[PDB]
Amino acid sequence: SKNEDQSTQNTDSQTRTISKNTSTSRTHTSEVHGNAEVHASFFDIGGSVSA
Amino acid sequence: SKNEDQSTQNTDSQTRTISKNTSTSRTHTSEVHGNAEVHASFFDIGGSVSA
Repeated sequence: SKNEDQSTQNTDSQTRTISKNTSTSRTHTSEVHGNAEVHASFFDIGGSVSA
Repeated sequence: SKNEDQSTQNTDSQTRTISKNTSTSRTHTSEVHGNAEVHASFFDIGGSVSA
């Protein structure tokens, strides 16, 4: 007779997790735009520079 | 008589987890715009190039 001791375990688990969260955020944005423009017509030519 | 030993376990667990978090972020944005334009009228036609 093999003197071996064996065991089986069954387990059930039901978990209810109720969670809260909150947040704020603060953004500070800078920006530097550029522009150039060359216009041309039959007899009218222009140019423009912007920032 | 079956020499088998069985056991049942019941367990209750209440966990209160209070969590803190903080953050910073730093964004650096570049941008290169383009533009072309063709205008046409009864007798007036123009064109424009921008960047």
